[PDB]
Amino acid sequence: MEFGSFLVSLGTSFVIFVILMLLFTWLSRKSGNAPIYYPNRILKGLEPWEGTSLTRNPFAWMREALTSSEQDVVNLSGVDTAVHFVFLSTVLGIFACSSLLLLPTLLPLAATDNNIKNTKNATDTTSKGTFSQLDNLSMANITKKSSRLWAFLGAVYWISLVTYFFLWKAYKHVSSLRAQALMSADVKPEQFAILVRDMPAPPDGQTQKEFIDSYFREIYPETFYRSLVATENSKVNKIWEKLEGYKKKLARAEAILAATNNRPTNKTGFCGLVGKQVDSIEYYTELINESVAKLETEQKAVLAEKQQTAAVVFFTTRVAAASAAQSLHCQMVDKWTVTEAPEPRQLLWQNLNIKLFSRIIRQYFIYFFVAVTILFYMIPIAFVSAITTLKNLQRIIPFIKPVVEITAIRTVLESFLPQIALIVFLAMLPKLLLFLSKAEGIPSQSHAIRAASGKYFYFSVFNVFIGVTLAGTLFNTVKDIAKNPKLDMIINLLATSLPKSATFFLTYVALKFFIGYGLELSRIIPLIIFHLKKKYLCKTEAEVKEAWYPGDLSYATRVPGDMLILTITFCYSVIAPLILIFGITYFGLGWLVLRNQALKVYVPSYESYGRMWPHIHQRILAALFLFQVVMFGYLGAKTFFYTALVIPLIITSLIFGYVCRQKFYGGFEHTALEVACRELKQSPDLEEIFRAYIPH
Amino acid sequence: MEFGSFLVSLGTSFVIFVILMLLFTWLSRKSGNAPIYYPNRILKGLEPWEGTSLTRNPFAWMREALTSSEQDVVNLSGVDTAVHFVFLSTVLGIFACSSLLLLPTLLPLAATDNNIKNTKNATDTTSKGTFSQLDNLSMANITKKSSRLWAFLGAVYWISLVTYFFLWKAYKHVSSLRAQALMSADVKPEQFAILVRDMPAPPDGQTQKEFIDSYFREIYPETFYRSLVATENSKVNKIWEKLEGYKKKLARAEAILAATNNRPTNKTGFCGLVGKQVDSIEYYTELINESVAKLETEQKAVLAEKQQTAAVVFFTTRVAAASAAQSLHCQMVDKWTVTEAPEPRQLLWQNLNIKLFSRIIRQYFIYFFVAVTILFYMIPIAFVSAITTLKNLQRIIPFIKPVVEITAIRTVLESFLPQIALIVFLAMLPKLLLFLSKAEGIPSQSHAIRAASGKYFYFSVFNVFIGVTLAGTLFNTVKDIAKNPKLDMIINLLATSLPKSATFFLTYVALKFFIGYGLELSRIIPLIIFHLKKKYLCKTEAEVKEAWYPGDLSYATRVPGDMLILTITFCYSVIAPLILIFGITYFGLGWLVLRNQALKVYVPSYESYGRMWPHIHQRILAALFLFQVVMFGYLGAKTFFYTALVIPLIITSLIFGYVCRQKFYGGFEHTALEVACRELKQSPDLEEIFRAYIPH
Repeated sequence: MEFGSFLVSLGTSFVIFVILMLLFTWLSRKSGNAPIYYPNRILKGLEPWEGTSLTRNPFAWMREALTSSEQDVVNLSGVDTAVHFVFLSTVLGIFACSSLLLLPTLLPLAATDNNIKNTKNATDTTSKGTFSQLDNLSMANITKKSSRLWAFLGAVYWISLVTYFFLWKAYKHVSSLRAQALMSADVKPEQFAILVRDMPAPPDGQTQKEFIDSYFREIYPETFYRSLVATENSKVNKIWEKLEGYKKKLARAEAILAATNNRPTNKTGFCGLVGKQVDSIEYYTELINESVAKLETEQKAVLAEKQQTAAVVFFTTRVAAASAAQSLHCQMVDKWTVTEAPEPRQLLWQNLNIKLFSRIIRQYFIYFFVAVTILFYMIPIAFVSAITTLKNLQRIIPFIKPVVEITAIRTVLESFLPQIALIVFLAMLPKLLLFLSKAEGIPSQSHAIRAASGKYFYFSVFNVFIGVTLAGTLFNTVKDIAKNPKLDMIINLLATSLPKSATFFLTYVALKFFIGYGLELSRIIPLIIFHLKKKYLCKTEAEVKEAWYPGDLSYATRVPGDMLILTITFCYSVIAPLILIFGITYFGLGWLVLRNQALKVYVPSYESYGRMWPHIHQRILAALFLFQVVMFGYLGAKTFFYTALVIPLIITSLIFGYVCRQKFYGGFEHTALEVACRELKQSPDLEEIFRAYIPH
Repeated sequence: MEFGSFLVSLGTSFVIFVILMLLFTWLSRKSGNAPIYYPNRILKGLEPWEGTSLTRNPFAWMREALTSSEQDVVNLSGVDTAVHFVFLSTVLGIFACSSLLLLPTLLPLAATDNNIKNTKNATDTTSKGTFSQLDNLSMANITKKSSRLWAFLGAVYWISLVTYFFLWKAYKHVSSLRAQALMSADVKPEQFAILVRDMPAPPDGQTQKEFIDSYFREIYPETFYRSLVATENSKVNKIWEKLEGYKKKLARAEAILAATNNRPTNKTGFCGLVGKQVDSIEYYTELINESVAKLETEQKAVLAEKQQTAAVVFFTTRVAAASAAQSLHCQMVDKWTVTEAPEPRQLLWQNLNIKLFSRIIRQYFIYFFVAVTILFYMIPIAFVSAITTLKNLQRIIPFIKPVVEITAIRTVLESFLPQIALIVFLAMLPKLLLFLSKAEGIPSQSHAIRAASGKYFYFSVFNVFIGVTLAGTLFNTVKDIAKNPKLDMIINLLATSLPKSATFFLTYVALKFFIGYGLELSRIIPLIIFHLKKKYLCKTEAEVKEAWYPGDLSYATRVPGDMLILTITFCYSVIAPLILIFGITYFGLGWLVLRNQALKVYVPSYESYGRMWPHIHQRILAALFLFQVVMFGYLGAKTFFYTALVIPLIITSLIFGYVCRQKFYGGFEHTALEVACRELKQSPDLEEIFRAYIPH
């Protein structure tokens, strides 16, 4: 990317960000847009902003978000969003300290050296002004065999040290948060249950429930209570949601009749557009009653001769249900596979009744398909990186000469199109990845979400970083590789290649934090949909919650994006140490914006008690792995022996991973028998702990 | 190795084997050598051989060893030696089926081809008759780009299939054996105890025992019984064994006095050789009584202000002690690390009181030291492989010309010296490896033994195979690599190199099974030591057991050797498919000999209930990994594209490892809550379950 395209993209993103901030500052203090700007404070009866009269100083949302403790977030949102905020805080601290040391000593060294302007004379491009004024401040203006590479090696060394320190402190802190939240938890149904799964069939005349009982009733006498057999109820769920659909439609028809004093009309055809006309109220009433009768018959008939191989088993104490979830129940780890029962809000009832070979086959095939689509998205990654360097792509396939003649078209294409394409592809990714993760037999929503995050991290790393960087290198160097000496191909490739991808990543990250956080704070897209789904034909009856329900923070899409930006900022923290500023800005603005949203907008849908965060630590340290490796390659592709001194860094990163896994990881999987025994329950009902898991 | 040296080594080994078999056949049926040939049947009051009169047909030890069921071995020896026998049986079956298919179709193909005699004319050694008549029956007589390589690829494919099938069947069978042995076990002290380890210190006025209690007394009320704090008692053990030494010495003095009616005399100096003379009985008596008083004082004073951080905690039920060993007890996996308590015969009381960072540091440093000594034994591996090819080592360092002129000296050196050196080094290995394994903080003898076996497997694989093979290649090819084309260096190296190491391995394996099993059945070394420690000055008093106690099967030295021979036989099952015969003979003779020894000689010292065998399966499949890789390299160093078709074999070997780990491994670590609940105890004493763990 040239300097003109970079400046145009920055200007457009900043202008849009300012416009959206002005829209947010105006709309958010209007009483009309209270359901859409303070949904987490109006769904809880909490007086959206403070009680006094005309107030709400434009910059008041920054005073309540910057002065909110981490206990306020846990109390108001949950210990699962405070984990997101400690993730953001520790990434921001890593990049802040790294910038503080890196930038004042690595930017002058790159700027004052002259490898560029000495590689345009030796290679004699004549002219090919590909290098921009922004590429001088990168590890491509550094000459071969230079003492400044010592400062760059010290820089990667210090980034590794800072990352280790902050990861250790964060992982201690998250362990403390989880231990505090678990110890003070109330009586919840998921603390008394286990997920018995992969059970055999009764080889006699005996129902599955009678087999689950008299089996745990002999292992756990006087401490085992009941069991829900995971009955296959797909069609039951379908019929019940269809019944609920006609219940809501009849409520809408009644509201319309009350409003207009006239009987509404309905069409019996598809989607009520083309078909025979019938009265809404009578048809909906009779269809509702027939559906009620048919649903009752189906619910009665669910218990059938077919045998289901999954269950939820409830114990009378927290200790028994916590100890009898980490134990082995049969001397064949196939049968009676027992884990902690997820929340009733988190069970994937469809993913139960899947045996061990089935799960393993599904996992392997899904992983193979993920690799295949890794390649299939590596193709459009090549397209995007090709579009970024549009001027250098005039020499290849010179058919594009007529369009790339005038600066305006080339500038707008370079500054907008690749980012939009990358956003489109990486936005189609999350839904497919979450669907694939749920298809492995994973029995909880949190585990499925974090597995989708892991698959998206594989996508991010390989496709985004490696594909975009390598494609930038090739489209920037292949046509200039006419001679093939190994002494000249390496330096030409490296120097004239990598910081170009670095600059494109600056542009992409700036686009992300500016326009994304503008669209998130201003919230116009959910505000345009609202006030339009309300005043037009939709939203006839009250049904207040359904129209403006905020929803989850969507860690299946948020954390993958934050971690992609993390990976990028670890990419060019040393190669082009201007990504550090953009990463700091991204994560600081993310802190501010997401703090405002979590305090006031988003409401969580499940509580994993910070279980996600070890995955985050694993992936951050995986980025550190990858880019200690990248520094290993680069320092050495500059043809001087700084390669050796990074091997201890890679080895100590692996050792740090093992040590952190050994010292804190095991406390995240389970709840200890200290938060379970001495939590001093108050004689739990055990009856609404049961049937809090029942789907109906 | 030439053919003459190979024949001389085989003849010497077979002659020694026949001599030792004749000695065994004569000595073992003499009533005098009953304690030394039937110790596992005289220590149990079992009438060493059958009750009748003059009998014991020379070939009767083969009728009782070939017609002994696997339940007889479990009843008489244990379910831990039946695991060794299923290991031997499955390796023998793998190699038997592989020979059955391999040999009739791979030996004629190698014999009828003429790559050799076409590589001595192209390279024009003139003359360098390095190739022996035994190298024609190997994958070095196969020409480049030949259709016989298709049969060789099918051969490695079929070996992989047979190994997968036999590993699956064996691992099912061992799971069944363990489930049968655990379910029928009696009341043992290790089923009611857990090993609480890595505990904090009481930060107040409170003893460690009072801290262990009132902690598990709140997690486990009415199901927790007592706790042994792992008091540091090194000097207590030293003083007690010193007291026992003088007790035995006084018993010996009393026996001598009774025998000769004279008072024995003792020297107060070092080892009683030089020093002042004193009466034995009076001095030993007064020293015994002072030691008794001092031991009582020390035992009283053991409980001190210093705080010990390990314990053994006893529960009142098998279920509680089995469920409260897989659970997490504190929400910090540092503190209160709990595992299943090993047997009282298996606890390493010194390795307790070691915290998590200490254990991790010790593990990492010990692994680094193991790699360092891997290299330091790679040096003598090079020496051994250099001595094997003595004739080719005349061209290098030609100073050895005078000694290598006459066939006799060269033949005897080649046929004896390398094998003796390899045996000496690989025999010094086990003690060091077992000492290192115990220094990692491992709390049981079985785990330490199997960790030493793993380290020895690393030694075996890397040093023995890779070092010996590569050194044979280099000493056989470096002086003949005058030109450096890649088209000719590869084929020369491969073909004229690998089967030489193969032949040396034939010789080594033959030496092993012949002379080792002759010395094991004949048992002359323990029989020369006996009958000499008895009739000479030693063994004055009765003390029958101490003189001829057979001891454990020593899996720390046996299984590593069997697995080294396993690795070798997987080496040259295809490259030189004559190793298959030697491996079959080794493992069949091992079956017979070790069956006779386990039925009649060796008595186990601990019972791990087949816990070792997953390590064996892991290592067998690791050999399959390594040599699917070796076939991948070799088929392709023959310069035709059979490389690709082995990648699915490597991938499916990894997948098979994961699947076997998933389906059976978890049942070996713990005892299920089916063999613990419904085992129907009979009101265990719980008092001799306690203090069965007390060292004194």
